[PDB]
Amino acid sequence: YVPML
Amino acid sequence: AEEWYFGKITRRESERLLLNPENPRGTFLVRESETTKGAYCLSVSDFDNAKGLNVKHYKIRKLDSGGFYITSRTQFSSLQQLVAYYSKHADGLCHRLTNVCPT
Repeated sequence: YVPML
Repeated sequence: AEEWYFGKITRRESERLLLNPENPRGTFLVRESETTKGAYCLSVSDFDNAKGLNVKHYKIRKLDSGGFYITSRTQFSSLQQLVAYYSKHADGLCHRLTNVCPT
């Protein structure tokens, strides 16, 4: 997973 | 819009499906998250002129207040509204959503 806030 | 909802498939299998060379960049599917129970995942094929074909995975979280979101500031009232939205604007994603992954 792309760490998105 | 259901065709893009693949339910319970593993990360491994989504990557096998999406990394088909014949899929245009931005081919996607939505599946349940393997590792975060209750979350979904938006899996998208992408191209880097270095990595080449690769797949990005975006965890879709559900607010307790009900909504869905990938980034905190843009929430959706359903997965189908979220798919319609990112099919029009990439808005933080590697690429806009284009084809639904075959099968």
